[PDB]
Amino acid sequence: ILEALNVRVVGTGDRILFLAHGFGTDQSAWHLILPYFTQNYRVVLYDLVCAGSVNPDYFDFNRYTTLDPYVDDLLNIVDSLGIQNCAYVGHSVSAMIGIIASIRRPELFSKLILIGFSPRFLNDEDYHGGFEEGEIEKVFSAMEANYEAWVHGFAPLAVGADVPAAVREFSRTLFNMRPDISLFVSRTVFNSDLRGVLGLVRVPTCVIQTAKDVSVPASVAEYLRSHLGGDTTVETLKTEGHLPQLSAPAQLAQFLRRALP
Repeated sequence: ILEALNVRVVGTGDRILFLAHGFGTDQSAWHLILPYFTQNYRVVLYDLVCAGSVNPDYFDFNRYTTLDPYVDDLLNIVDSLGIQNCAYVGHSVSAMIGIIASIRRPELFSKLILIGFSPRFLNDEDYHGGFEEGEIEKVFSAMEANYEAWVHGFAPLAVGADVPAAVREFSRTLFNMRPDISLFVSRTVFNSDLRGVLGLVRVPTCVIQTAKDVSVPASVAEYLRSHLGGDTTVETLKTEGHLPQLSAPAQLAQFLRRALP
């Protein structure tokens, strides 16, 4: 599973940093914000199986039916690298994963920093998710429809801010993803939820909040801080974009170090 999801390591030190990209994107996304840390920690970064920059033949439509296996792999990697003390930085998808894992190994996690993280992408009765059965299927709709067309309209939103580069870079990864893959990964996330499970997280987390996320309501940035218990401070980025890792790495960089370790 090592070369499978092309893992890689940079920098040096007693400190072991980790970077897990999320939906669409791939590890390359961290690039624009990696040098800012490589000279202090030992950064690790892989590429989810769904990723486009990864052999699709490793993606099993009978496996990744939910969010569990995706958390297995993550740990499977950690073991093959034999690690006990590190820092996880998960965004969007990989944000949840860190959460799930963060409980299955409250040991292998010192400071859980989450980016554009969310519990349930589907809004419940007394829960505001920002997307309901309609809102989602509408998207799933054109999605299986004209992928080549769907992406053209999504990128601009997630990124949002006027950054033609940090918005174009997202399409790249978004294309390398065999639609089927994306198609699936979507429904799973949206069909996934880990509310209650949150309180269980012991590791002192750290949620990220942007000016306006196209997929994560604002309120939510507070609901998290609500059911965590572990020393979890939810900071905010004075900028725009769903994926700051690229939209404006400048600030994210600096602001990241203010937590980890």
